[PDB]
Amino acid sequence: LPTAHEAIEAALADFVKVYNSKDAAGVASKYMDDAVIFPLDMARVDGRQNIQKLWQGLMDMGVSEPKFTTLNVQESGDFAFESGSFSLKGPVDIAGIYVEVWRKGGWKLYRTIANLDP
Ligand SMILES: C=C1CC[C@H](O)C/C1=C/C=C1\CCC[C@]2(C)[C@@H]([C@H](C)CCCC(C)(C)O)CC[C@@H]12
Repeated sequence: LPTAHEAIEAALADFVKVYNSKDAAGVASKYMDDAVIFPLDMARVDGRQNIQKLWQGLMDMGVSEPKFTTLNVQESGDFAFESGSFSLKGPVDIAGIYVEVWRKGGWKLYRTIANLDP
């Protein structure tokens, strides 16, 4: 049987592929339009337009090799709840942990909360 864990790993594999193609609109299309990203102790990023700008900004400054490790996923109603970790390479390691909620749009990101390691 298929698990939500496996479905979310597949969605994030595609996320990474689209990021590496420098397609920020493509990345942003994997979010709900009213999605929000809350990087702790930093400014919240609200809505798909601003989320596109975030990922575009990371592309432009040369951030590369995103890796997302899905640690736990549960499914409930139209939603998937995920714990994971992330690392990216910047011109240095950019790494941390997140929880996020996906909604069946195909799974799409709705809420992300993330912390960058101190
Ligand atoms: C360090 C840099 C590079 C230097 C910049 O000036 C500040 C900065 C921002 C990085 C961000 C902030 C927003 C949240 C981000 C983008 C994290 C994502 C939300 C991680 C979760 C990714 C996903 C798709 C699993 O949900 C990764 C890096 C974080």
